Amino acid sequence: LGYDKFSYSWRSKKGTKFHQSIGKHYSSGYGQGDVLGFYINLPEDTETAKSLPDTYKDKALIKFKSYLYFEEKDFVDKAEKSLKQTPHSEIIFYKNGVNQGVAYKDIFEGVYFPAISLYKSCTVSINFGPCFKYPPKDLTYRPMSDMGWGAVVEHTLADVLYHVETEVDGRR
Amino acid sequence: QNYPEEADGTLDCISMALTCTFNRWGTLLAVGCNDGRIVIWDFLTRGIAKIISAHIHPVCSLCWSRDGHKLVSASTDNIVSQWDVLSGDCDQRFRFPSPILKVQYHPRDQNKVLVCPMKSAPVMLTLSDSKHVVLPVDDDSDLNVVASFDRRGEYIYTGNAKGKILVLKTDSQDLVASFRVTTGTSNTTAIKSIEFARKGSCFLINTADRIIRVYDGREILTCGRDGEPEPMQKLQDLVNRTPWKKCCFSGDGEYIVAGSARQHALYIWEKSIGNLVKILHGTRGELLLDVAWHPVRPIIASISSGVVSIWAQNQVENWSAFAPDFKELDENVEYEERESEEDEEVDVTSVDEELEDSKALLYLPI
Amino acid sequence: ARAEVHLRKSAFDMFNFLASKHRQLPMPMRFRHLKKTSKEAVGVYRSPIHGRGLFCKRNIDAGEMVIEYAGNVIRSIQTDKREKYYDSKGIGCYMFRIDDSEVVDATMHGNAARFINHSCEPNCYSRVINIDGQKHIVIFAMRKIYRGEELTYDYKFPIKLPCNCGAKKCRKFLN
Amino acid sequence: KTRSSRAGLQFPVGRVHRLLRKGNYAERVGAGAPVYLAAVLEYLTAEILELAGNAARDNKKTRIIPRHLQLAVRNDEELNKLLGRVTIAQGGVLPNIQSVLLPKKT
Amino acid sequence: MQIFVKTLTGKTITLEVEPSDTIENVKAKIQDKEGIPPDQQRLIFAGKQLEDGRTLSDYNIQKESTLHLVLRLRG
Amino acid sequence: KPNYALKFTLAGHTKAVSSVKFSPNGEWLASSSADKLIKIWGAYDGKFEKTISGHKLGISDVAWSSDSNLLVSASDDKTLKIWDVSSGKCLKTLKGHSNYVFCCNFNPQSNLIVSGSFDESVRIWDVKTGKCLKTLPAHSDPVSAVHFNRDGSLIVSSSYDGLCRIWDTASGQCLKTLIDDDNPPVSFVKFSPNGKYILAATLDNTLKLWDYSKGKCLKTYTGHKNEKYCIFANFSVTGGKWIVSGSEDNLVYIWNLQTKEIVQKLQGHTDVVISTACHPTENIIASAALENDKTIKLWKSDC
Ligand SMILES: Nc1ncnc2c1ncn2[C@@H]1O[C@H](CSCC[C@H](N)C(=O)O)[C@@H](O)[C@H]1O
Ligand SMILES: [Zn+2]
Repeated sequence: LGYDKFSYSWRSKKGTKFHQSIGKHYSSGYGQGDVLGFYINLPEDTETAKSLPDTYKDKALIKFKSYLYFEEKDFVDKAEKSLKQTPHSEIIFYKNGVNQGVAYKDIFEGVYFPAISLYKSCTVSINFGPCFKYPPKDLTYRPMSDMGWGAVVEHTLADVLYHVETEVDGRR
Repeated sequence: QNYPEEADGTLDCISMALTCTFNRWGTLLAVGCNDGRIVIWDFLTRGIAKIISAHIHPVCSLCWSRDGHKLVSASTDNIVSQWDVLSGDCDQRFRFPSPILKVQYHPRDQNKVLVCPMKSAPVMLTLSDSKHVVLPVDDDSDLNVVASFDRRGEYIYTGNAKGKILVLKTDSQDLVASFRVTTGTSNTTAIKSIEFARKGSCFLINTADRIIRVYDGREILTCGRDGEPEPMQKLQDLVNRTPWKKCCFSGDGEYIVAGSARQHALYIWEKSIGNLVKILHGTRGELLLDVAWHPVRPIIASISSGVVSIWAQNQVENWSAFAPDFKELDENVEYEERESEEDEEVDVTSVDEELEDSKALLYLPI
Repeated sequence: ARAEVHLRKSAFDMFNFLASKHRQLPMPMRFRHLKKTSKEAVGVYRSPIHGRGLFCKRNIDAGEMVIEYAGNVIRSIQTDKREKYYDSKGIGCYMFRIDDSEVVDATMHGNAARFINHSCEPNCYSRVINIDGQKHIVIFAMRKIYRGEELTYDYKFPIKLPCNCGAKKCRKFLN
Repeated sequence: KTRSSRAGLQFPVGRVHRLLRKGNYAERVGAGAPVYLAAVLEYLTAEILELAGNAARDNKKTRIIPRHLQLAVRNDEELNKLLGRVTIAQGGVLPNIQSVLLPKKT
Repeated sequence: MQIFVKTLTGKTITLEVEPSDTIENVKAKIQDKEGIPPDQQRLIFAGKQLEDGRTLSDYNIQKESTLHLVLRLRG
Repeated sequence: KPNYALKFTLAGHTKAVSSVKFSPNGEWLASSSADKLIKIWGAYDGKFEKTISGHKLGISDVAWSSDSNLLVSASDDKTLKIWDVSSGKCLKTLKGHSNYVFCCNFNPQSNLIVSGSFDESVRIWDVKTGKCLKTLPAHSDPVSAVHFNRDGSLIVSSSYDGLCRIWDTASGQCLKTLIDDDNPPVSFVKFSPNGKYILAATLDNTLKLWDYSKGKCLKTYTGHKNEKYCIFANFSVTGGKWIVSGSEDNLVYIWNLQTKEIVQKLQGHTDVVISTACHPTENIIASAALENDKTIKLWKSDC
């Protein structure tokens, strides 16, 4: 985390900020029983660039042995060269409200995924959403594990969701 | 570390080799050849130092001086001579009425050598004025007595040939302590010899009741004139009944080693627990003469029948010692990478325990 | 002669053992032979093909399991930093890729089989088995080993590090 | 008071002495004979059972079937020298095929 | 009171013995102190016999005295 | 200030005086050239003693023992000999090297002898007889300079690679392999009395001092020229705190332990200073140079 501009990190040990294999002694460390707050400060609408693939043959569909798999793959050397900056470009590594300061700035312009980076065997619990502290604001992270007709209709909806493009595409 | 676990070959610079002893930490070997000559071999370096034309009749024992400048030899022809380590000639020459068993130098008094005459009291010969001082003994004066220093040589202990052990001072000769060995169940027992260590003041006693015993050089002056025998462990061999000839103490102060005569059974124990730990596998056919470990490092080296057999710990450093940041090991786990990625004007000038048995000053590179 | 500077200065050598002498049944339970009876049949000596090598003082015929190769098994992300450190310290391409997802690095940890060479006229071929749920690479011979020869296996690289062995069929390259 | 713990062995010593006394092997025996026999039987039993356990964990089965004992005794060479003319009930035989009888083709 | 128990290696240990505490309890305290089993130890006062199933007052040993703890074997 | 003023200019050799060594006893100088001659000269007076000969080709390195009794010379006739200082005869033979002998020194314990040639290895021989003992691979390049430690247990091995190594004498395998990424060719190394530091005269215009305790680069000693030739070095603790080393700008230069200062520049030799020797009990320095100098300058001093 931080090795590339795509990823941003704040080290848990000694609080030494690290990015692109470059380290500066910046803050204090964290760890056991330390809840890391995270509120990416973009309450206002922004603009980013999402998709720009460079390969196509690796994006194919064929039976493996008894089931299909969707080869939806990313690339690297092309994606890194489309790197751009965007609004609210700051991945701040809070400490549950209290913040030591954003370690690194000028984050990559694109869809944001909160990455949790581990280095050895260690467990960690999560709570993400458009809320503040309590997980149950929206539907409490439904797993969609039920036998009723709701599962049937949602599965058929997803089937159609991909069926539209598998019909309008045209298979080689 | 632990007891020696590997085996070494022989060290025969010349065909014959009768006696051997280490100086302080196994520097040079004092071979008394059975031809009237005194040869010095090199230990830990596998060489020779000096050959001395002592006299005609061969010798049977050897020891070196406290300052390392003398080569005392209990001769078989009563030549009590002080051969020089440096030049090889004789410094002091004297004759004793009885031959000598055990020669030693007090690490604090090289003037008074250790002599064990037979059928007569031990005699300290002073090298400063060639004067003989008889050690006062008790009861008989015609017994096979053996005299030996303590760790520091501050008290001298003598063993007789009826069951009596005497304690006196190495220089003042104030015989104020005696001891009577146990009389078995019906019959008494004499003493063959005693042998000391360099730490702990313990000492083994070899007697004629076929059993090796152990005492400490602190319970006789504490008890007074004479008390009741009370050994720690009456060690013995109860499957073959091998007699005992020569046995020394450990190079660490916690082990005990005992030697056979012809059975090639070299036994070892520890002072904490009297349980056998290992036995030596020797090839039958020869008689053991001398045993003495490395006074610091665990190893065994026994001389016998002109040759020497060493059971040792042969060691060569692992290939993974190229550099502290370089290792040659094997693992099946994913690599754990790193997680943390003056001006002064001073010249440079800086360049068991230890006793005083040093300064041999004998080394000839050419 | 202390007054003329001789060439061939840079070496980048690690295993400083180069000398001019070089004086050389079911599956799962065969694990013992790997660790106990596998330390005499092969000696380490100066290879004639290139660099150091594993010469032979014993004989091993066809279809005989010989050595298990072990080293620092890592994922493919560490390959970038590993290659950078190879360029820095002057480290050869020890990227032993058992598969495209796991590679057996041999620059910080490895076994005695780090001493092997490559040639288009080798003596043995590679093989891999699975014991106790773990995939391990063990080599089975096709011919007999003579006294005084070096183990070498074809890398099977489909057709710039040259392969200087001197064999007539030697393609002079890893291909 | 017991007697096996005097040497720390596990095989009984009083039983061995009684059985050797009533076995009329001789008329008078010493004291070290029973302990020595208990010790050597201990060593041999440990030698066999360690390989038995190794073979048990070979096939990942807790119980040791006699096939495991047969394999452990036969594969070793010193045992085969000492257990020369002896068979085992239900023992079976170790796999073996003669070298020259191995067909092959391109 | 207090007495000395001298060992074989040469280390000196000072311990406290009550006037009305039996020797067996002293040995148990020693065993729980440094781990040496009572079967590996016995008391000797200046080359004179001392047993385990007794009490210090039965022997009437003076204070600040040394006892030769001549080493034994397990069992 | 080091006031090393010249007193004697010595020139007896023919080809090139490129090896002069002040032995630890500092009694006589064993001047050598590439003309199979070993001339014994004075130290405080420069008196001519003799010229021991017997070899067939030039010498690459000369050394005397702690007591300056043995004399090792890197004769390129596939053999080496020890020449008696008292008489001047061949004591023992050092046969075994398969090519030109380039490095050879002694042990402060006066019990071991080290030599090296173009067989990617170094060797030792018995002092009493002179037979083959070991063939320890030093590096993959011909070895320029080696020497035992003052405690007689380690050797510092230098070849033209750059990866400086410390080899254990008790086992024959390297202990610390201080690896340089740039891999700068090395010319000479010398043990410190404490046996913790080493001065590897790298051929990159810098005396890269190495500390093999942890594997960290030390300060950068500059102020000279060091690119091609086998530049040696020595200490000087009598008058002050100085470390003398050769330079390829044809001049003799001295620095400090960890200050990186040009404390003294001895001038007068017309060729590249290939060797520097400092007297043990006096502030006397003799520097050997290449073909264009052929002179030995005794820079005597007192403080
Ligand atoms: N003959 C050869 N010439 C050049 N490189 C070789 C080679 N044989 C193997 N290699 C390369 O060297 C790498 C292993 S390191 C070589 C083995 C060891 N260092 C030695 O001294 O022999 C392999 O990745 C292989 O690609
Ligand atoms: Zn080829």
